[PDB]
Amino acid sequence: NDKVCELSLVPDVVMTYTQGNVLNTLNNVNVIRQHYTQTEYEQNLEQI
Amino acid sequence: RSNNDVLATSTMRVHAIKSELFTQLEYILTIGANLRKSFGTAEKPKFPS
Repeated sequence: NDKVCELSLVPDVVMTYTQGNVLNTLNNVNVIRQHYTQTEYEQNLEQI
Repeated sequence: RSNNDVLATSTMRVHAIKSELFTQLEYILTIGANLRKSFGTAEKPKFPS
């Protein structure tokens, strides 16, 4: 109405929960694309 | 070992080389004359089969 509007929401789960070092401690994950540290890059260099 | 059940791969390279080298030779002289008997001489020439 003239005086009160409604907001539909969906939570940014990414933003909310992932800050800092969290992601880098998960283990036994099947990764699918990522960027590599110099070291891990040299290792995958042939593949790329 | 034979099926197509395996993960895509793209990264073969020459990993290692072994070599059997021929490192000493031997020679076979093959002419059509019996060297092991008498030749004659420049004008008395013997031609041994």
